[PDB]
Amino acid sequence: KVFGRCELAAAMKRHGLDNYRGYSLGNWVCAAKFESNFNTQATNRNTDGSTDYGILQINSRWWCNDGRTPGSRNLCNIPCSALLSSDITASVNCAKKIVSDGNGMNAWVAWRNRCKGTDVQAWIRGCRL
Repeated sequence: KVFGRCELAAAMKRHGLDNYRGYSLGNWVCAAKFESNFNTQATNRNTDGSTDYGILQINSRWWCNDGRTPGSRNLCNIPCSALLSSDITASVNCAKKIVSDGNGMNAWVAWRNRCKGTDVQAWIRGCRL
């Protein structure tokens, strides 16, 4: 599913992300924009052979099981394919663990390079929330 901007903001909000660990909703929307272009089915292979899955491009090295990432963990206790669903529940729950792990949203390299220090509120501008 390719989400609309405001549609993802609303779904993120409903699943408890707005100010989760101090990150306003615009942070999450911006991160999803540059990670996946709001497309739940986005996948990208990393140099180490791990793969990133879903709207927030959650990685198989640490966070989900794809059966093909030697020596990885599955800290969200989910198949990586659950991160591709039109239902973003699994992505959201897993992101909450990720963002709690000490580095905050800096865990998302694209958030750090494209969202951090920017006017992220612009991403929810005009949305009915």
